Amino acid sequence: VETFAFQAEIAQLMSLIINTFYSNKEIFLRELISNSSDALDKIRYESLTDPSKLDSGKELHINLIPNKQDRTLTIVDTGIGMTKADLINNLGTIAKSGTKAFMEALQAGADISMIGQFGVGFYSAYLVAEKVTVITKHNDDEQYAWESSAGGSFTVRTDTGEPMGRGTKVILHLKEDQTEYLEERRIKEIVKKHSQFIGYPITLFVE
Ligand SMILES: CCc1cc(-c2[nH]nc(C)c2-c2ccccc2F)c(O)cc1O
Repeated sequence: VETFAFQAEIAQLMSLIINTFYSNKEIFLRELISNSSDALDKIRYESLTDPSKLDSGKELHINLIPNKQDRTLTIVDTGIGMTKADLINNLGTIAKSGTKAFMEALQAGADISMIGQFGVGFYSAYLVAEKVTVITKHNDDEQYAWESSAGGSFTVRTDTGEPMGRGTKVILHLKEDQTEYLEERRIKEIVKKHSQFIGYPITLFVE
């Protein structure tokens, strides 16, 4: 288990997301599905010239998995996945420069729903989650588990859990008052509203 400190600007983005009074929290799902879509686009582009890039899984899809007993919402995709270097380097984002632009936008009038325009939409997960576990598998690396309850640190470990072939799994350990995002009709509503032009099947698992 390795423990790393976020870069100051990233810990400042995370505490802004957690602390600001802002009711439109549902946008986290749009932000996580949009990332899944971008990673699936990346593996699909690679497969156009190299069919073997799909040996670790031919099906390109997004699964939404609520679990009321564990109080988790899991978003699974069969995208390009991330390397350890990608996980440590802010989950494949240019987060330092993205946070800086997002902060200027907010001061000038923008709102938290615009986070994805600054390439840092992943961190919108902390609107509804107290802890986020990122499980990922890239063709060029091993399966890793990134985890953080914010508070300025995150951990990285080799995942000894269930292998995923390729892709990314975001486990959201929801806040106590945010369990509406485990209800079928609520997730369905959010998908129809914000993710209607995703070019991959979005399957909402039932319990
Ligand atoms: C943890 C954030 C997250 C990352 C990925 C991901 N997997 N593989 C890559 C390239 C990416 C990626 C996508 C957008 C921006 C940056 C990224 F690194 C994903 O599929 C879903 C996600 O919820």
